[PDB]
Amino acid sequence: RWERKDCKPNSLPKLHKRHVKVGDTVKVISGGEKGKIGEISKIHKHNSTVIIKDLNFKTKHVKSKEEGEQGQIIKIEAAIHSSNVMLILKEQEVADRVGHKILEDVRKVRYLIKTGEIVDTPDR
Amino acid sequence: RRNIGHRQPITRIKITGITGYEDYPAST
Amino acid sequence: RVKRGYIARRRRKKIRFFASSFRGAHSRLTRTIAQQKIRALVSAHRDRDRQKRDFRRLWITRINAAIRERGVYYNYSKFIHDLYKRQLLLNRKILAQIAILNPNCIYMIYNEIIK
Amino acid sequence: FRLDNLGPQPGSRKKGKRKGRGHAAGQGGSCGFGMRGQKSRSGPGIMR
Amino acid sequence: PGKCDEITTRGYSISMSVDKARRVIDQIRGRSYAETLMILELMPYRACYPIFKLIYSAAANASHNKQFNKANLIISKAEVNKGITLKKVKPRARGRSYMIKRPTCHITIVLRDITHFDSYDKFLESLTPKKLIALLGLMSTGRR
Amino acid sequence: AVPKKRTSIYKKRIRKNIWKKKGYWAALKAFSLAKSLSTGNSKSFF
Amino acid sequence: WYPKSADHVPTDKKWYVVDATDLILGRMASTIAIHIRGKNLASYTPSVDMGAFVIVVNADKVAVSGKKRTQKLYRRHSGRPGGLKEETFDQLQKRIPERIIEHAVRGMLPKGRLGRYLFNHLKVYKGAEHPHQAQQPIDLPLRDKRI
Amino acid sequence: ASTLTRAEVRGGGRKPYPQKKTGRARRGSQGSPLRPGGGVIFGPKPRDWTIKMNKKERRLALSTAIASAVGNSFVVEEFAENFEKPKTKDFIAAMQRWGLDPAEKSLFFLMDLVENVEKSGRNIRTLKLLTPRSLNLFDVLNAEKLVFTEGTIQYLNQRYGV
RNA sequence: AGGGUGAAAAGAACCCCCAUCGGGGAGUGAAAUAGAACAUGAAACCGUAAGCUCUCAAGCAGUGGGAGGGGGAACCCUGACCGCGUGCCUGUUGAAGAAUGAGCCGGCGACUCAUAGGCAGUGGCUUGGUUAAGGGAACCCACCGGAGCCGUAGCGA
RNA sequence: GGCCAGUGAGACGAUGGGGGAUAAGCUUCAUCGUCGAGAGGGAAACAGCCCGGAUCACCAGCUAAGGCCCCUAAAUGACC
RNA sequence: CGGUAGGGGAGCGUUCCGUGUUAGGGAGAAACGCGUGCGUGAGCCGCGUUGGACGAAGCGGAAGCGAGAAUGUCGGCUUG
Repeated sequence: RWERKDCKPNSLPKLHKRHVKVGDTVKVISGGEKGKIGEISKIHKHNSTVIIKDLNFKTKHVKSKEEGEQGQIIKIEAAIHSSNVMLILKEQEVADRVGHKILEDVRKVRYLIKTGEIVDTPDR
Repeated sequence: RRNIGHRQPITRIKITGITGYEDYPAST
Repeated sequence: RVKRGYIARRRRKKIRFFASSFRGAHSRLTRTIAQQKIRALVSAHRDRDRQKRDFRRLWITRINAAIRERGVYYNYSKFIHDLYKRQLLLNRKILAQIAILNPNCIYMIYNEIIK
Repeated sequence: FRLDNLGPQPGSRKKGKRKGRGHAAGQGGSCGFGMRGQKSRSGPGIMR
Repeated sequence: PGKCDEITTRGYSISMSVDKARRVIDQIRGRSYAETLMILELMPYRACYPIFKLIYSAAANASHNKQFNKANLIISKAEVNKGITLKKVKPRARGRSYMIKRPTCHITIVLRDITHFDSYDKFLESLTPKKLIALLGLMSTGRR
Repeated sequence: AVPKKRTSIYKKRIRKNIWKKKGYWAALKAFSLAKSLSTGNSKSFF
Repeated sequence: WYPKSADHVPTDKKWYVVDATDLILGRMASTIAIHIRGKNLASYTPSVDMGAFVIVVNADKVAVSGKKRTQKLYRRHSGRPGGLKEETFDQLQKRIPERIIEHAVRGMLPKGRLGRYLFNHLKVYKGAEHPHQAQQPIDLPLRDKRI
Repeated sequence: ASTLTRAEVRGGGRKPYPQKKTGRARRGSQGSPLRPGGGVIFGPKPRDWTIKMNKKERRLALSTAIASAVGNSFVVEEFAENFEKPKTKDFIAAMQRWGLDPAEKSLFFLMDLVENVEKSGRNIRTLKLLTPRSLNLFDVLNAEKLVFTEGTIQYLNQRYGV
């Protein structure tokens, strides 16, 4: 599996860099389940893999206890690549491409290019 | 050694009938 | 600038297929499949020219018996005194062929020759 | 005169014979060097 | 396809020579399950025990998995095949060394229960051809 | 002492067949012992 | 077109008879083995057994010219050394007579698988009567002025 | 395109075992070409090919190429360009209204090559601007759609006569 | 020396044979006769099933003729019997040779490049031909670069 | 003449010879044949003897050297 | 129009490049085979499968370019 370990500049794995951010409200662009909104929950930033909730349906199986008792099946939602997610706001319910601005203060934030909404929103 | 082949250009004739065998029959 | 090949496998599957029903290692074991191939072609020659020669032989003996069937001393020898003296354009040892299919006809031939 | 259309005149170039590839080529095996002798052996050879 | 008249029970690389497992496996080909059972139980062959465990895990694997009997249940083909073989270097006098191999069997047994439509007479009635295909589940020396 | 040449597949199949078959004959004996050991009067197998 | 090939012939082959009472050995055996092969048949074919059974009778009284009758020797050699067995034609014709002719034709006709198979088509008897009335054997034609 | 011979490969030069007294071939190093460990016979090493082609002939290859492409609907021809704020839209639209646009490799060139066309000619992959300094036999040898300007038509005519 | 399940472990919940090795269902996946000694999978080699056939045989084992039979209903399989046929390479005046070599299968493995002299084919130029080093907005290069070489006069130490 | 090869101990048969023992399938030279480098038929098998020279196809015919009782083709054909 | 050593003529094929991010291609690229289709031949067209991703033809170019022979050599397998 060595062919796919995290890549290492001198003791560290390169982190790539992705437009998507945690808590983002995304539409799946193309792969598979095309066109389905979601809330990302967990970004694996080295692979650009992003699990958005309640979409991807993986039917796994788990040996629960030490005597073979239980072991009832769990249904986990697994990864989807980052280039397959655009942004949506409920108001401008529409996919878009990200952007940037320097607003009147110092700070610098997202700006959906096809609309006027702001991706960054409040700090929290 | 010589790998060589050969197609003899044959002609497939069909025969319709026979004629003029009446003269000098030697059949007996 | 490696240039490795696979053209052997076809070079050699082809032979591997021409040597089928060769009943031994002569049908499996490539490095002898080759020389076998060679030797089948060779015997194809010799058996072909020898087949011309061989079918003459067979008709000479067959016509020869049909003629000797006359109980008097005739021959395939003397039948040809008498079959060329009387001009018959070479029934081509294929009077040896009717001699077994239309025997009455060959007795007609034979009587016209005797005259 | 497209790149595909252009061709060189006949006899302009002759493919170099490769010695030793096959008997059919005719230079195969000995390669016309005959059997044995100083000439056959690889090396600088006898001085002219 | 055998159409469920077959239950393959493939084998692991059971750690014994192929050819000896082949003398017993050749022994048991065609006989119904009961016989080969009571034989392999008492056979004086080492390669007989793992074959046994296999068979019984094929009957039992064909009674609740499919649902069959055992009395009308024969051993159809029961083939062996070689498998991965390991290589040891055992040394020997005057400094020579010899590979001693280490073979593995690879058995697939195809039991066969009996399912029969049942035909009363030989005469043929070129009718119900579409149905006929269903009817001719299994025939010997069929023609036309 | 050293063989000249490998044998064919033909011959070898013959002898391996004799080996295995030599195993064939020695089953029906065990099958008789079985078909008799199915409960019956006998003085053997305590 | 295609030469005819001997297509299946089983029985009803002609049985012949030769009373060999003073008929010299060689010449007779040539005209026996020419009816053993079938070279008297437009159906002749070397590879198939188109021949015809025959029956030699009075196999004790075959003649041989010259001084043969004490000269010609039939030798059977055992495989081991010293096994050579000098044996003169007079001792055989006295002792086991049918083996004489059984050699003569067995040399005449083509040894092989086929020759070996045909040699059965010669039935040799030392008495004066032959137990075969199979095809009511018609006496054998001899085209040889010298016998 | 390089490679290593029996002499560079790292394998050693120890006769692996004595000449005679062993029943085995006469192997003489484990760095040999026959053994599949390395040592290539007559591999490729960097050769530096170059083909001096007589100038007065090379010229004539150009003159032939050009002189063959013209007069059969394969030479449109202009006189100038005035582009400001170079923008690859007016230019491609120029090709459209102009001759044959279709982005089908349309070799295309000019004289003195003002930057503000160089700078909007690169985006389009099919056609590449040329100058006498940059003239090549290859790309003017599509005879497909090659353009000129009057500076090139007379500069060209000037370079080659009859 | 040892590389390549899958797009995602979703790497196999549950059941049965069960020393928990290995299996058959169920389930996942587009596919797991892709299931973890897993991606295409050749040949040697090991089996299995079906079609025809060998136990008075004789043969570098094929070939031309083809009896008998089986196949889908004239072409392909097998072959009764006849005839002809003294492996292949190296190498020799001369080998089937009882001279060499090779266990078989698959791969790797041999007149190559650099520069120069000579000759031929092809092309450019010519009352001359050519430039080399070097420059050229990289490297290739349009253009430049005539120093140099070859053809122009021989004989003679 | 140009550009380029391979070859450099041949073998036997016929003839004229040397050496040998008018011994060798010996050796050595001179003039030719076949093999070498060449198949096919006769010679049982059988490079160097005889006819003969292989572009291929033909389930056509005439012959050469040699042959016609059987194995194998063709008269166990004539007369001295 | 036999042909070894050997010389000359005409060709096929393989990996890669120019014409290309070509024509064609997840209704499916190559290894296996049916076609005595086709060729004097090296080989070429078609034809199929669980898998299944690339890549012709034509006119050209280059070669780590064509294998049963090295007591070759690396791996897998047999015989005894």
